[PDB]
Amino acid sequence: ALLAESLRLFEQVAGSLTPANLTTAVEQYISLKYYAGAIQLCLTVAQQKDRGNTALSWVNDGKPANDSRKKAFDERKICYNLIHQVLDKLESDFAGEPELVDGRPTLAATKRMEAYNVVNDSSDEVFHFDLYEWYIEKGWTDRILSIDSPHVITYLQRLAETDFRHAELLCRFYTTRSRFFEAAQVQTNLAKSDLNISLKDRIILLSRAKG
Amino acid sequence: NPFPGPQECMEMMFREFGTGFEQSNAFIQLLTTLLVPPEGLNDSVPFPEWLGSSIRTLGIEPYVDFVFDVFANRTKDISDPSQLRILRLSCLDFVMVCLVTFNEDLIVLGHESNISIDDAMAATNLATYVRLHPFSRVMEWLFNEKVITSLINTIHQDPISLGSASPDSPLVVSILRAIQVMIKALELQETYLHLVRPEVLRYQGEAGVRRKPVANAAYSAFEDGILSHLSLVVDLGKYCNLGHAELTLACLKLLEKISTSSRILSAWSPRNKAIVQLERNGEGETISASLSASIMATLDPALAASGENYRVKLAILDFLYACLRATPDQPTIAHQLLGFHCELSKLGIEPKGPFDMQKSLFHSLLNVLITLTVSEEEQGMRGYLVTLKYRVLRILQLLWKSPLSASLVMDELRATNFLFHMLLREVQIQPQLPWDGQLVTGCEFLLSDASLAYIDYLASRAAIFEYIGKELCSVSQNRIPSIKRQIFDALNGQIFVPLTIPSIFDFFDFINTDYKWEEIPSPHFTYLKDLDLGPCIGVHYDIRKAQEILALKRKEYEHSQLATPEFLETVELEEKVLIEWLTVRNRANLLLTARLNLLQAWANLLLVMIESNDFKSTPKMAFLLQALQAILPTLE
Amino acid sequence: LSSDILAIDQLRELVKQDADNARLSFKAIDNLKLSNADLISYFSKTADEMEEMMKKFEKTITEIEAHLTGVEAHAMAMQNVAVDERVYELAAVLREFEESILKVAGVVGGVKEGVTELQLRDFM
Amino acid sequence: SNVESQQEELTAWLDRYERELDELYAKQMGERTYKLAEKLTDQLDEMGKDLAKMIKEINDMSNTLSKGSKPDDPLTQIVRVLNGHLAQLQWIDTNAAALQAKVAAAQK
Amino acid sequence: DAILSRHDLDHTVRAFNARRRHAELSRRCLHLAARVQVLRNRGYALSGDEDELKQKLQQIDKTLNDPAQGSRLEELWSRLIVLRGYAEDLKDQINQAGITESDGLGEEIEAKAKKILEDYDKQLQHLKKQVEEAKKDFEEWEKQ
Amino acid sequence: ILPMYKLSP
Amino acid sequence: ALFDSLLARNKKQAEGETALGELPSLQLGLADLRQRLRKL
Repeated sequence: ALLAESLRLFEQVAGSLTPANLTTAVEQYISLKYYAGAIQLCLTVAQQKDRGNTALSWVNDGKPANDSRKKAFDERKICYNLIHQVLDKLESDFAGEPELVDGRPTLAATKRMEAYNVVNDSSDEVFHFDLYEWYIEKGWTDRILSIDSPHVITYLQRLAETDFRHAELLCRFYTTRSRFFEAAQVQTNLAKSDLNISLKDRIILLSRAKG
Repeated sequence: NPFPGPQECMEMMFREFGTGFEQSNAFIQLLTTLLVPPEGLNDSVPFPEWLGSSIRTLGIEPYVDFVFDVFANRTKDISDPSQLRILRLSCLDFVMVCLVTFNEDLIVLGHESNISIDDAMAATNLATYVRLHPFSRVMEWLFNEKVITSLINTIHQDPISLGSASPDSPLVVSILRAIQVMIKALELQETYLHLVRPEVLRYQGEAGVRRKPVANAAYSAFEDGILSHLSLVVDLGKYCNLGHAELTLACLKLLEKISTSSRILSAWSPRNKAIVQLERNGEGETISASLSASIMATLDPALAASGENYRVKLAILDFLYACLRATPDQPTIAHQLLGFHCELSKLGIEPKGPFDMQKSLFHSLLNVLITLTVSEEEQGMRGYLVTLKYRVLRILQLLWKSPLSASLVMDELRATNFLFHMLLREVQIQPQLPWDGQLVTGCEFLLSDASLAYIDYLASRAAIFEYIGKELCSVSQNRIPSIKRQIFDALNGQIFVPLTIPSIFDFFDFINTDYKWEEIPSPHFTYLKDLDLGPCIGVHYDIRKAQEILALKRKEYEHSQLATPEFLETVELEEKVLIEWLTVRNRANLLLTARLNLLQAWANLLLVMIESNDFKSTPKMAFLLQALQAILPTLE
Repeated sequence: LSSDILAIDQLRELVKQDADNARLSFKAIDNLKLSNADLISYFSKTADEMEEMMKKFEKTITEIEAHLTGVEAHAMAMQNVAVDERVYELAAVLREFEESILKVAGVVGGVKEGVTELQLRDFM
Repeated sequence: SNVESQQEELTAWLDRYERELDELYAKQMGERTYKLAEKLTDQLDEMGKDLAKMIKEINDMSNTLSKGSKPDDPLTQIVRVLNGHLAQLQWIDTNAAALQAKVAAAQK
Repeated sequence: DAILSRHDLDHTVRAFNARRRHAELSRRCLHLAARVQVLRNRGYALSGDEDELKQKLQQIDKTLNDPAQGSRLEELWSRLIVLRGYAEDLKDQINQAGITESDGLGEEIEAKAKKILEDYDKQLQHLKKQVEEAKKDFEEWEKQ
Repeated sequence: ILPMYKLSP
Repeated sequence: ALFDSLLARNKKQAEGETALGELPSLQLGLADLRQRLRKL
């Protein structure tokens, strides 16, 4: 009742919380294992700093440098970096612990699912992109694949166009889901590309595409 | 300060220079000459941007305003007709020099990408250009009733004067200039009403400008002010019997544009007014007779593309095509000109009329078509003959598909053995016969203009096959073997009047994969390879969509400052190769769709022939085996 | 006469709105001698009406362009060339109008039946 | 005659109002935007008129060019009437299409 | 003949005349309806919905008062006069085929075409009225 | 009626 | 006199006037008209 009412109070002044306070809030939420909630505050503070969604119109146009919309992305990221901060202590506290006693899930495993539902269901896709970019930097490959959101497909598709090693995942994404044609469709269209890819790799691509 | 405020002294001097005709014409000519830029007849409007900035004046507008006021009001104080004609010609030349100096594509691209993509720096330049250029004021004046009244009064003259006048007479030149101004106005009215009026209104609302309106709000378009004149079309049609190539082409283009509009035909046919206006003293009959006498005039083999007669013929054909394609269900002036009795939602033929005696425009077209030979020796398979016959066949197809003018046309065609003449005029195609002295296997063939003639010939063959199939189906359903025997004989390769002709299987020479129209040699393209044709693309790849992209890429590379001077020629030659690549792809797509249509028409004809055939099968087994042998490689 | 009916019908509703608009103006003055928020709709209405009349002007203009561009070609052929052939055109037109009418008729019938469907579904 | 006399009462009264108008002026003696609005609304009428003139002239030139030795003939007649029919048929088609579209709304 | 004489002359003129009189009186009506909104409403407190009115007015006025839009007509007129002169010249040149034209046109098929036209007109009128009814009958259902 | 339309080469 | 009235109506049609909307429509015919019909 205290943490749920604190969350109500924070979301009201979301369009006006200072990064120093928002941090102190998330720091305390983690001490009280209130993972999923703290993530929801940072996501809410993001939207209320930029209601018109300029960080979208900024990234959608693709890296307009020297721009006033840098504020939107930078302020939104202060919250996003805190979401990343929560998700780290989430695994740390429940490190290597199993998601069940026989029959019953742990409450540790519950706070895990509660946390990753806030993340995967959000409608802020600029947050999803910054989240997928950060998952790679941590080597959490199999995490990106499991996500069923359609914001991951746009990220991987837009990155496959100029990065061979990202088009690799999009092909892995489709093949774990058994959309085999869609993978060969990319592997072939990638071997025919204008990208800097060795011939012996293009032999692998076409050999996987043929399969 | 001619030695009293300036706003008053200027108008006093203008009015003083308005009395008479000599000084007025001289001032008009001086202004017209001054409006010409020093580089000759695009930016840097030919006048200083600070013209009249000191005094509270709108710049160069007063001049055009006074010229229009004069031309509209003081045209009645000129007794000498020659002086009035000269003044009207000078005013029309001034208007044309003012209009031709307006940028259309520039303003379009500006309003499209300048503020939305480009920065806001150049926006001020385009704004100043649109605000200072007198095009807006001319367009505003064009919506006045005085101007159109003076124009239609100048164009409405007795025929005896034009007949006895000389080709260099000022009346003909003035009429030509007026028709050209009307054409330019009809072309630029949309661009004006779209990208001039709102900007000028916003500027007048923001800043302080004192201007007097001279336009009529009721006239939402230029057609509203001219739809009230019925004698205009009559005069335009009567002026076709003068022989002047330029004037005839101008009148034909004007009539075509009028027939292409919508408000004019909605006001005329909401009974009708044009059909009764052209049937007052037999104007349609004389117009049709003049058109027939004109199209029958031969052409100059040497001046193929320069023969004024061929140009007039093509203009008339385009006019008829545009008039028949627009609103085919409801009759139009084309049906009356062809020799039909245009009735409300019904047509008919009158006894002893021009169309009943087989002497009309349609019969003249049939004659000039059946008496046309395309097979030549010095060059062989000419191009302009192909274009003429293609236009004629398109007009015939438009007339046939229309159910309101289908039965009578088919009857008149089958009553004269048109299919027989067409078959006799057919010619076989082979990879040896060159097109205009150029061979087909040559790589330049796809880049040359022979592709247009080839597509036209394919479409002509397809239309002929479709007509033959339709006539065969009609004769079969009519259960009359009187004509079936002749049809089969023509298909068997014999004619009993015996004259022999190539069978249908002989014309099956257009399916050839040796040319490899699908395969295309792809150059290396070490650079610009990533530039795709996404925004280019009805398969029609626009060249400007890729031109802008490659220009932006070249600018970025130059800004990178890495061997920009040396590698510029590489990008230039890559662009010169990409443009021809796009043109070749477009031509290949056109040829492929033409071949597809021709094959579909041939298959439909063959199906209609096989199905409706009561003749024995053991004699036709030879043709069956021949068709099987011919299709075997096609399927393989 | 039947064509003359629609003429008066137009003239009827025209004088009637001009009767009211000229009446709404006097009641304002008769009120003064011894509605300002009302005429605003009227002026804005005239504006809204004219706003399309301008579009009509643009349309007709564009048509005129598109038409004269054809006139040019017609004359351009007529100069280049320099009875029985055109008689075929008339027939080719009429036989095509028959078809066009027969085409439209289907649309009309479809609409009418489509309306009676709803009419039926109403009291059914 | 009714429509013709309605243009007599509603004219005499329009003239009658001018007295109360001059009275209002007399009262006030002891705007430009509307005057701009009227001329603005009025200016396009001239454009319509001129456009009409243009169209008429175009018709004249086309008709006279196509045929000019018998303007009382039955060809231009068929042309005109047949154009009328075309226009009317177009109207029918379009409006019918509109009504057809209007039915899709009831198909909820 | 009496009915046609009445219509073709006595009534047409009064119709047209009455229509023009309406237009004139509409202008006068708006003029008065305009001055009413001037003299009485000259209390300087004229605002509120006025902004929207002058906004629309400014938009349309700006759209009209454009160089290009105004220029297009002027260009068109001359562009027409060109074809006028050209056509008149080419017409005077080919002003010989008169007998071929008059006799070529005068025929018999014309009579039949007229008949077919009348039939078309009838069919068209019927269709038009049918659609009209289809509309009028639908706007009823639109309420229920 | 057919003076020249005949197929008489 | 029917077709005559059709002409007369279609004649008065394409000739003005000041009717606040209905301007005279340009007549086509034959060639352009067939295509204009087909484009329906």
